[PDB]
Amino acid sequence: MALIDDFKARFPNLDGSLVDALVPVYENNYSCYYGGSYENDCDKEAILLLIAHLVVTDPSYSGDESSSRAVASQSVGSVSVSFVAGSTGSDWTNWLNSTRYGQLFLMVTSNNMGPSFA
Amino acid sequence: MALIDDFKARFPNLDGSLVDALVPVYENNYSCYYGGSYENDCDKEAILLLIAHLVVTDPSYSGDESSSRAVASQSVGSVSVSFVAGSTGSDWTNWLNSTRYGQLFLMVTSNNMGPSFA
Amino acid sequence: ASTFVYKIKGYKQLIQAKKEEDIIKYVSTCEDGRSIYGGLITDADDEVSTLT
Amino acid sequence: ASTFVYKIKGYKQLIQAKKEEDIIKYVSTCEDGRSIYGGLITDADDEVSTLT
Amino acid sequence: DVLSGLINRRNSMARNRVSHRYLSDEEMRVMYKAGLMSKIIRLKAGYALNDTLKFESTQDQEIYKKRLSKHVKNATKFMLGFGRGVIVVFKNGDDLSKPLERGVDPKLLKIRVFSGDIAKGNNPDNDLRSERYYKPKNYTIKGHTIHWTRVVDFTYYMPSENELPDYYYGGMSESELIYEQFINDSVVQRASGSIIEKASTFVYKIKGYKQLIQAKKEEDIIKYVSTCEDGRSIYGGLITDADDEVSTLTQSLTDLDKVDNVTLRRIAMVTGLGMTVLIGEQASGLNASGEKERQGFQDTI
Amino acid sequence: QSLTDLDKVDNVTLRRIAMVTGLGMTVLIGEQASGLNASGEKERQGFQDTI
Amino acid sequence: WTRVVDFTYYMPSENELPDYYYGGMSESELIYEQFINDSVVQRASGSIIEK
Amino acid sequence: DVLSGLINRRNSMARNRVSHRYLSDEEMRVMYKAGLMSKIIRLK
Amino acid sequence: DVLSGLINRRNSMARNRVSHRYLSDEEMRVMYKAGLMSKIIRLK
Repeated sequence: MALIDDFKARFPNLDGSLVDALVPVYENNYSCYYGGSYENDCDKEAILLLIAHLVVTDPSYSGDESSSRAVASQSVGSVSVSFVAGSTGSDWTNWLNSTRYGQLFLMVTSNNMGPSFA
Repeated sequence: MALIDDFKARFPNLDGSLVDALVPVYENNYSCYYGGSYENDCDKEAILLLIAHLVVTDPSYSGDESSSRAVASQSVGSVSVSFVAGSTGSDWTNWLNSTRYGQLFLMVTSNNMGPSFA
Repeated sequence: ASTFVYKIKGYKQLIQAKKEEDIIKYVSTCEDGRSIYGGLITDADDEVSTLT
Repeated sequence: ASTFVYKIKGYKQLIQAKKEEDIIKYVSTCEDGRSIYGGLITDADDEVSTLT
Repeated sequence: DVLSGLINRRNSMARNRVSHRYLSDEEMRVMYKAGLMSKIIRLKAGYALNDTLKFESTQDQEIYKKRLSKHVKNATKFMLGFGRGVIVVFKNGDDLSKPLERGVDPKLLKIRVFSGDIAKGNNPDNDLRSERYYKPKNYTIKGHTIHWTRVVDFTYYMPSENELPDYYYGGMSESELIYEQFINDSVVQRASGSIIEKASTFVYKIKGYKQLIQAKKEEDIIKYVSTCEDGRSIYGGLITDADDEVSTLTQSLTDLDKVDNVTLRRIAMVTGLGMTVLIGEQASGLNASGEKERQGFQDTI
Repeated sequence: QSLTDLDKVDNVTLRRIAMVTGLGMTVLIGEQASGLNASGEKERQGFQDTI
Repeated sequence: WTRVVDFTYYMPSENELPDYYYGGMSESELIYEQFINDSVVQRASGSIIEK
Repeated sequence: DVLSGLINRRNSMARNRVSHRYLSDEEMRVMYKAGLMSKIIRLK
Repeated sequence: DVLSGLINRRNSMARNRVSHRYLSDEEMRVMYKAGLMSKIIRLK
């Protein structure tokens, strides 16, 4: 399969070598972040979005050893915003709302929700 | 079908090449963001609005790697507003309220609401 | 003797925008089968109640 | 006489995005077996209730 | 009892007018098979014919009994089941036309019995001359046809003449009398069985299962619950979380007995059998011997 | 958790079986001593009509 | 035919007699609504106490 | 008694078909020892 | 009475098979002393 190649096209803006030396890492273990299958074409989009998330917020990429979760109110100099709250109290959603790519990941997959096994 | 062409007319203001190199991507997988059909003419408007949302907030377009969700109170310099709250605690609504095109998407489709399968 | 009630958020607006055709249709299909055997599906902001 | 109710958060949106096919399927499979023997699995924000 | 408001319109008086269902022949067939009315038809027919026949012909005592008194019982069952029981008699030679009663057939004849399903009535003379609008003049039992005086008709409770053809000239199945009932009781009963399996459902309101399904990596939590449910008993306490919440929901037919009561009361009425028989406490006062117990409903019979 | 109406449904189901089979309710419950017996004086009369 | 003696129970209408293959009706067919229901009542009855 | 919904499928009618256990000989042995049926067998 | 779910497995049918205890002779001794069966044995 061509995950490294399919990834490069779907996100032409990340970087070159930096994404080339990290995707072969998260490719190894995405299968136990998101239990999807790389067929079912738009599930493939979900995998790419997650892999993209795992590479944009990997410290070997942005040099950000600290964590990375969603911002509820950011203020810079003389410009300030307060994002309307949503689905608070869940690190998983907060972690992926840290970057745009993760935000899509909740939400290509936001339709799989439901109860099970009663 | 002419999604790329129907899109260009309905939103003559986005960009040229930038929308030309991204719509052929989100065209692939909009069908599992919004389960509508491209017939039922004003449902077609819903698809375009969503596709437009997915392209305006795609990082390859605005260069905004961070997420993009609705602002509840923004302050810039000496001008400040606080938007009256609405339908808080839902990332889906917040995500699409980030841009105008998404705001329409909730709302061309806000009439489909109801319970089912009792 | 007892009336099922779909206190539904937003039905304020749907009637007000007079595009309330679909929500009635879904409820009509939903009521067409509301039984011991199939559980309702409604929303957190929704509230189903019964009045006697 | 009694209707099981899945007050489910986000089903607001799933119908609204008309991609509500999967949640109905899971509930249909879930109701296909809801018994004394298998406990429901739902969410903190979820709320299962029963109306008589 | 009507004034000063809109009460006039919404009461049970004008909010609904009366109408009666005409259950089809195929539906009439099904109820004959169904267990409930199967006893209804069997009970009422037996209570009518079981050693209750005064014979004024002691000589050749009850030659009726050993030959066709059993044919009639299946036929009078077909009365109640379909509204039309039929006995067909003809000589050794099949004939469309009338039996030669110039010399009345001296037991050189065969016997048939037919349900109202395959049997039916066809031809009424609208004139008042021979047999009024009631009595047919010739009707088909099958592909064949049988003369009127050939055939003996077990006709049940008949409606008004203006609509007699809709029952095809004779009787009314008890089903048509209790179609309101058998459907209702069946509804009572089918729901009765399925309520217990859902009488109480254990619920794992689990925080984060929002996401686990959403990330479709929800395989492990189902496995743990399946192992956990495989042993949830009085003997081992659950282990869950502060943010978790285990609860139990009960659903049950709150008025199962009341509705099952109302439905059974009416069937006792319309069929004429007592309430005790439908409940099944036949020992009390509804029995065979007519001293006092068969007197319980002998008037209906 | 417990079957809140176990007796009611078990009641309804047993009532019908007494009907359709023709045997009394007492036999299904198992209180055969009361009035459903062998000797036909009065007890077998309980359902002898069905037989 | 004249060799064999047939113990035929309650028979349905002729239009469907072949579906029972020419004779009678098991009590089960009369109470299949019942035996399933009671069994459901009872199987659930045993397992409710342990939970 | 079946129409206009999915009631047709989830009722006790079709949700389960009938089947009977064949308890093994060794299990047949154990109940002969067990107190309850011991009186059953003895009484009858 | 078994279909369409995992009801088949968790009911009292298959969740437990039958077995009978063999109380030892020393335990058999103790109950002979115990008050309850002491009347049982004496009465019968």
